[PDB]
Amino acid sequence: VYEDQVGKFDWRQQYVGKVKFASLEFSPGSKKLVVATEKNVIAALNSRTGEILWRHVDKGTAEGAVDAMLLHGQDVITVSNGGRIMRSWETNIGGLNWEITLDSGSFQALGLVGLQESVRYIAVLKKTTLALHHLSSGHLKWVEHLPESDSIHYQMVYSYGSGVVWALGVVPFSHVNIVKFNVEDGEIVQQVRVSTPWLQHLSGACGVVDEAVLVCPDPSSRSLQTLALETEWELRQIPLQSLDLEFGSGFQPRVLPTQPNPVDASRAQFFLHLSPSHYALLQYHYGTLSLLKNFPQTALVSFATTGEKTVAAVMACRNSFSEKSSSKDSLACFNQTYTINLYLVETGRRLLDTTITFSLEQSGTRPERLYIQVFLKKDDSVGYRALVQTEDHLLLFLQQLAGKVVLWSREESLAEVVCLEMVDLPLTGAQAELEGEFGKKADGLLGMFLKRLSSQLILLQAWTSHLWKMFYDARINIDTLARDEFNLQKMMVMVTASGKLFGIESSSGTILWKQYLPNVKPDSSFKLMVQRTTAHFPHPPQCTLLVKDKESGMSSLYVFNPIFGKWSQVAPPVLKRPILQSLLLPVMDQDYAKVLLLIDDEYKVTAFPATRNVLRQLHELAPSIFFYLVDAEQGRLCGYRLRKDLTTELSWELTIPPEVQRIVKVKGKRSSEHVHSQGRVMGDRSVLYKSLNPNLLAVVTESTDAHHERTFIGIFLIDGVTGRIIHSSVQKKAKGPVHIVHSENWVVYQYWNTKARRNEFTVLELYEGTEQYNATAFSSLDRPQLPQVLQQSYIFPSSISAMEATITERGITSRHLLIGLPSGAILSLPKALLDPRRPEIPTEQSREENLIPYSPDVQIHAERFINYNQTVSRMRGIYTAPSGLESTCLVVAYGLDIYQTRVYPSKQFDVLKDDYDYVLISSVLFGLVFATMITKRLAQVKLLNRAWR
Amino acid sequence: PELLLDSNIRLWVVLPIVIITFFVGMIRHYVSILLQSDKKLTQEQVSDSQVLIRSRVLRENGKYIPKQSFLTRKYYFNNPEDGFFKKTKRKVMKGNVTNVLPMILIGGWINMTFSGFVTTKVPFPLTLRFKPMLQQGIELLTLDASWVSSASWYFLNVFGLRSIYSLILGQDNAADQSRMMQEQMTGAAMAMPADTNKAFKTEWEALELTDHQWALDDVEEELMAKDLHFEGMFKKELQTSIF
Ligand SMILES: *[C@@H]1O[C@H](CO)[C@@H](O[C@@H]2O[C@H](CO)[C@@H](O[C@@H]3O[C@H](CO)[C@@H](O)[C@H](O)[C@@H]3O)[C@H](O)[C@H]2NC(C)=O)[C@H](O)[C@H]1NC(C)=O
Ligand SMILES: *[C@@H]1O[C@H](CO)[C@@H](O[C@@H]2O[C@H](CO)[C@@H](O[C@@H]3O[C@H](CO)[C@@H](O)[C@H](O)[C@@H]3O)[C@H](O)[C@H]2NC(C)=O)[C@H](O)[C@H]1NC(C)=O
Repeated sequence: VYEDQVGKFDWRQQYVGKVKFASLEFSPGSKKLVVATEKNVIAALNSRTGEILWRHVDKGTAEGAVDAMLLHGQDVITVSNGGRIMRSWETNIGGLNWEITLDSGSFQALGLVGLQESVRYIAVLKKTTLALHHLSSGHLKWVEHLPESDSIHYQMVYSYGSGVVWALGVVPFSHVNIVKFNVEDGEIVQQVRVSTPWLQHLSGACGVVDEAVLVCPDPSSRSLQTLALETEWELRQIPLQSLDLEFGSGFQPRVLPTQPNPVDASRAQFFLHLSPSHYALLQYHYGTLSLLKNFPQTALVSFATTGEKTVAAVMACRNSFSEKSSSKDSLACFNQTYTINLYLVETGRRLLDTTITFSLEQSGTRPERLYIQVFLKKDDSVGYRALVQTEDHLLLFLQQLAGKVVLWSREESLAEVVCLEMVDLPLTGAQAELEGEFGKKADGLLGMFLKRLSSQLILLQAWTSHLWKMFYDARINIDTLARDEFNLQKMMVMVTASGKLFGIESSSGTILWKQYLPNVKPDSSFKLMVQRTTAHFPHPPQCTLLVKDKESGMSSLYVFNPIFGKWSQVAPPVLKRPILQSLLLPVMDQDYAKVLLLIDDEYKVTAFPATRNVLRQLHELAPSIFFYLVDAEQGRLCGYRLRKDLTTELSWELTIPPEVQRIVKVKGKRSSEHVHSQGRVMGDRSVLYKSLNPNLLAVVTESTDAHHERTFIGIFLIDGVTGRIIHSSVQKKAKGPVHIVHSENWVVYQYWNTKARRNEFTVLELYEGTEQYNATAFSSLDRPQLPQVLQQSYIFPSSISAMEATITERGITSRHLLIGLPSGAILSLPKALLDPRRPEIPTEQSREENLIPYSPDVQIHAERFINYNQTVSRMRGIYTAPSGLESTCLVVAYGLDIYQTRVYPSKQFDVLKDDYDYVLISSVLFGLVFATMITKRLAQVKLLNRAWR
Repeated sequence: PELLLDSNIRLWVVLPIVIITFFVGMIRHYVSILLQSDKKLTQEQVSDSQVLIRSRVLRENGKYIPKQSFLTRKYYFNNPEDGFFKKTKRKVMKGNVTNVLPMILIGGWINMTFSGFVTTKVPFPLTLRFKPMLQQGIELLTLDASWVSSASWYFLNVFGLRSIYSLILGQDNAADQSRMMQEQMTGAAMAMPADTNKAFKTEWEALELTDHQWALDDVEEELMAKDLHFEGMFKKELQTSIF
């Protein structure tokens, strides 16, 4: 069935991290475009279409980061981690050309050195160790130590085609040393010692220009150093009197030097960064400096070369422009419009054909990085492509001249997803009309009869129009966004750690709306909640979003719409310390909206929907709401409760020693979960009642010390209402990542054993006795009983990166467990197999009712593979949403990519079977009528003949 | 009420199954009428059949008979000297109402075609021991037994229209000339078995066991009475004219 339905109602979108080191080489350039990111993924995009050709994922916890990347004519060289392992890739095809193991140093700089004709060695300089490797094969022969390395920082290694390798060493505040080696064999020729008290940093700053000319700017005395390392003896100071000497007070000037690797020589042109935004092209021949094209604004610049000519792209904030403190705005129609122009490097000419203009939609984003790919064509035409990078995470490509400036846009801000949710559509026009027509407050019999007659007349008119439409036939999705019989299309909201809100549709997968937050720093906590649903007409849907910072400690709350995107005009102020925690109140008031209250550091409750009836209901409940807070570094599990109006009081307190145990994860019970059967059958016919607790939290603690044998893994089952541990289970040889999933009454937690290299699977279940309690109103104040706890162990040969359970509205179908694998395939397995009621020896009644003999061996069947072809490189998490029919759950797996499907718990029992031939049924139905009509006359004539004869 | 079902499954299952069972019943009835064949009849068997009918009407209606003629008839039938019954002597798979096999076959084919289906739920609360009866193709243990499959739907459908079939059909009584022939045919079809001797002896002894009670002697009841019906009757005969 899966091979028949390949891509009917499923879709996957592949994404890439933020562009860090991208190259726009490949003079042939069919479609090749290399991108290496800051998430240890290296991809190849296509210039024409934009799809992924080949992509590689290695790491992403703390290691494998890309430091530098070089590009040859056909091959790419890159360094991962921090200077330990290096590997080279290809671009025509994709795979590894060669690999090399480095030494134990601190990666600082790399370069290409060419003996006489072309590059054959790559120079890699570490903090103290220096080496050179080959480019075709992998061999290390050139490696040696420099004279002084302790109080010396080596950066910006420059190489020449003559055959001399130069190394620059600048200390924080003392002296500077330039050292030189040969290429044939490591031999120190001579060392140059230059005194510079105003030279602090050299990592990003000074460059090499002309033929081994060192240039260093300074705003202290506002002057330039130029020195010759090839010849001459000492430095020479250039005061700046021919140029407009304007250096920013608190800004260290930057140089932009260019030197093509294939060409042995270098150029004598470079840009100087002044102030926030002040670029200028200056040329230095021997001692005299020529300045031209004094760029006034010039937000961004880029260099490029294709042959013997060099081009510089200048990107300005033009279009009626009006410049603010730091941002730029155009006051004509669209605002935030930028232009890109080309300029000569030798001279200062400006191309008349080159003029790119483009504007953005969102406000706040400003260009950060930009590349240029200029290629010669025809005889008197220059074409180039610019890749402007958006401020947060977004890629954009522009064409020289065409109908639309924007060719392809790829959203790189949808990789890291923090919180996610799904909401439904408002209504349907005919359905809403029927709902409004039925609405009656107080009327008589005559009024209802008249309303029924009017509805019947409307239905008749609609039927007549429909009949007319079929008789005639016989002869923007945002605007409609309608529902249907089975609500499978839902509007999902994605929140990024960067601070961008995304809205995608479950059916197509096209971006409907995208909004940007003012300012969001890393390590920020997000939480999205839905207060007002879409089923009710009278006020627009309300969606609440809490965000808080970790370093500074501010908390803000936003009220936006998940359907359109525009935020409402209701927003509460936040004061005192950052908001601690919040819960969603099931009770509804005002119109049809629920109540949300939050806790501050002062231990006070703050209500978002300030309403007299809200406060009246809250005061009526009063001792009905409890609060448990869990701390990791403090190791204190203390509880509070509301008293009378608004006040915090301690009720139950728990402390755990941090040195022995450490909190890892805490899971609870989902608010939207209904149980169909409250008991189970047993051997003969006797019933067995379960133990369902709506208020119960499970905490997971791990050992602080890590040893081969000494490992402590345990789980505590506590009630958040009253401090009381139900069951506390402890392991003895468990360590590593621990995953816990909570459900109706069974807990599924996985671990890894150090003694025997394996992953053990423990399933815990709570069961009551044969007799039931009150069973009319549940409360944790009463019920002084201890439920039975059942444990079993299995073997799972995988890592279990992600884990979830399929949750339905009513809960009449099966309960499948979805588990992700490092491969990317997601496997769903039934809870029946992992049942605690698994007798060891096969007994009569157990095998008679419904049971399989217990055996600790679980094999991964290839048939139970939801992911047939589409795989997820990194499985951060999966979200399961209950559909509306009965047995359908929408599963969306997020992470490096996005993928959505529908999972079937137990085949299908709600929709017609696909293989239902209507020809046979219709033929039989017509044949029965034909046969009865045939045999009627036969019976009549038989009766008549018998009567006559 | 739960388990929201499609509107396009009710139009392709319920109406088809209803029409199928209705017209299958009609086909069975009309084919049974067609396959009915007459039985050969010998004049002798008709003769003793009518003799038996005569003895039966003598037994039933014998009160309104002169006593002398009654004993004359009884002697003629008995006649210990010769007797007509005594001398006149002659010489001497498991298909059982096949209607269950066709309905079973039709239900089996209907269930085979529809593997996993939910036709309709029954309001009547049913136990969980009938779940293997009803679903037979659905893998659900938490579901109630109310939701039945197409097999039980058709099984209840065949009995639902059992009394409806007789509403459209009925009995016939015409062909006065052929009525007598029908009576002879059915009566001799009763008298098919070849046990003439024992039947004759049984009738011979039964006829002796009958007594005689002349119902004509009770004439005095009518003489002392009132004749008023004969003028309310006579008043309603006058208005009608002559065509
Ligand atoms: C099982 O739990 C339910 C819910 O807690 C119990 O029903 C409730 O029982 C209380 C105490 O009998 C009832 O309170 C009554 O309030 C009236 C005034 O409203 C007062 O006059 C009475 O003296 C009594 O205090 C409460 O109404 C009742 N609720 C319902 C919905 O019936 C039930 O008794 C428990 N059963 C067992 C066996 O524990
Ligand atoms: C996993 O994905 C690959 C693609 O990357 C699948 O290979 C391609 O599969 C499609 C169908 O899924 C083939 O398309 C077929 O094309 C023929 C005409 O050539 C057409 O008549 C068919 O109706 C169908 O559209 C495509 O040829 C095929 N490509 C290759 C190189 O084999 C692969 O089958 C997928 N794995 C599965 C389905 O297990």
